Amino acid sequence: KKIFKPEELRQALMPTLEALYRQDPESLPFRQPVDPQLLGIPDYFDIVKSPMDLSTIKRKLDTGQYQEPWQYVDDIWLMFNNAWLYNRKTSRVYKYCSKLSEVFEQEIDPVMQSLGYCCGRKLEFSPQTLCCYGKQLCTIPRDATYYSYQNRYHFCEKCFNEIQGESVSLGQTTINKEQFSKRKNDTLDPELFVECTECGRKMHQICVLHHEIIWPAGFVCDGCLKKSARTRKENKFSAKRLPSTRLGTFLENRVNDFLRRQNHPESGEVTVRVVHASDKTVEVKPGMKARFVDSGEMAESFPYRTKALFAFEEIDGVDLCFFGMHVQEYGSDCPPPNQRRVYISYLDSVHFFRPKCLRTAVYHEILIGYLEYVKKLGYTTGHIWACPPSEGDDYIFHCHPPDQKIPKPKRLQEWFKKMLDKAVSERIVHDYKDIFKQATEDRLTSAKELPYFEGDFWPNVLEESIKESGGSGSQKLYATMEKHKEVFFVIRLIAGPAANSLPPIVDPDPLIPCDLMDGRDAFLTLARDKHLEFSSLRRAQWSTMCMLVELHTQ
Ligand SMILES: CCC(=O)SCCNC(=O)CCNC(=O)[C@H](O)C(C)(C)COP(=O)(O)OP(=O)(O)OC[C@H]1O[C@@H](n2cnc3c(N)ncnc32)[C@H](O)[C@@H]1OP(=O)(O)O
Ligand SMILES: [Zn+2]
Ligand SMILES: [Zn+2]
Ligand SMILES: [Zn+2]
Ligand SMILES: [Zn+2]
Repeated sequence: KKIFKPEELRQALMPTLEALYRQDPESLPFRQPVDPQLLGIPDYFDIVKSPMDLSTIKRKLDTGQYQEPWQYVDDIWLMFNNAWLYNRKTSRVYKYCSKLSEVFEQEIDPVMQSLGYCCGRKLEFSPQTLCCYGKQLCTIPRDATYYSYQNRYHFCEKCFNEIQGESVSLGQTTINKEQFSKRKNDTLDPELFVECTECGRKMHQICVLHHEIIWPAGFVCDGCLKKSARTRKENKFSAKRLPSTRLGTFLENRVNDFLRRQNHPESGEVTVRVVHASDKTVEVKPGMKARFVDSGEMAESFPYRTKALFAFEEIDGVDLCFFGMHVQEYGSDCPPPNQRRVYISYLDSVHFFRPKCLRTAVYHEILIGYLEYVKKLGYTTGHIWACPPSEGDDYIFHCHPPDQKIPKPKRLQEWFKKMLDKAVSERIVHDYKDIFKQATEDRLTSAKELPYFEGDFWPNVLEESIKESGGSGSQKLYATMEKHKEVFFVIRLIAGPAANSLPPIVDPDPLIPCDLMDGRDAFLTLARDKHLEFSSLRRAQWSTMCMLVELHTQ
């Protein structure tokens, strides 16, 4: 429908093209079509297969060859990427090109918006991290060269040439090095567009938050809606409409009561939902099993319930998932040493909560509420491993904002201490100790007496210890505990004689089958496979919207 008259486009866009022209000397290399031979560069057309330059663009613009403005934008970016492709990162033309692109970014955005568009930005997704089958946690860097096979087996340029000979082994089968692709990790997927069904304008799907399941009749831009005074049909796939639980309700009431007491300007309501609950078992690993299970001194496995929960806030009218946590709950039927214990598997956040100055407070309220809740059920003890994610890894949310800092261990330890200190002052937590002091207090003598949690530090270090010492589970146990003690919190919810005569633990909430949220892996995998990043407010809002559709539909 919306037809851009060629003069309309010329008038609107030509100022953006002049802005590039007016850059001396940066513009000069780009003002005329590259003559490879004159410019003393023969292989140019071996690399650059779709040449483009300012003059060619000016001409297409003057002569009405563009039907819509994104075609102009695409050519501009083709010109830039041609130059970034052919020239070295350190070269003259490269840096000139970079300067032009910055001028362009700033020029083009408000013009595109004048023309009825979401924005005028060129948007691409973050590059995925490439691992290496050659070693355990080797990784391949952005833009550096690497070797791959079937887009499945990749090797860093170092660890690839390490292997003696010309044959690699995958799995087991043998592949000649000549069968690998040599390539640079410089591939970035563009954001997708959706077309207004009325005016025909292409908008970024993430800018307008159009999801085909939620609005199956099709996308209609805000411009077209307002002209006829319409509004979008309600999004029924919201956080609030996910099923309630006793736990979710308890947590969200605690949070919102806290926010109401603070009475900070521009506060929003928080929604907390438990989205997974299932029964699982942790099995004792082979070292510890040989040492204590086979002689009947320790159970071969421990049953627990895992739960996943998330908190959401409305930001700019749209749901935003900002906090996530998975827990392991070992009930009263579980064998010692795990009986009546909870452990936090992992928690994660995306720093867009409003107001900022209450963000940490709100995270604390969620954790204190959770401790209070399980205490009420008759869990006696909480367990926290203060362990920051490894570099550029995510616990729950794929692709954090690059300006969201990740705490080192001392800051994270202090953060948990501040939370627990508030919990103590509220008489929820009786007291808490590091693992070394707690063991001392419990007069612990053997490794079989340490709580054994899925994924936790201690089951792994005990394997290592037994093997290193050639058979002892407990020789350097106190020394290992002392050494790592600042990192391991033991939290006493129910103290002393009362902890010995408790009734059975009965959870009033039902099981909640959701494979997507059975541990952290599935949602990370989904997010990676569907470009659901939490790296900006707009992408997190999109990703939350997609997450909520998945939770509602599956
Ligand atoms: C088994 C694993 C576990 O369950 S424990 C591991 C928990 N999970 C993680 O560490 C995942 C990554 N972290 C997060 O999502 C958040 O850091 C969590 C833990 C939720 C807490 O966030 P928040 O309440 O904002 O505290 P915070 O310390 O992150 O930030 C508050 C202020 O400190 C700053 N900060 C953070 N890191 C650094 C740093 N490395 N160097 C310098 N400053 C840092 C932040 O920028 C922030 O500053 P400000 O308050 O905005 O002024
Ligand atoms: Zn846009
Ligand atoms: Zn490697
Ligand atoms: Zn429209
Ligand atoms: Zn404030």
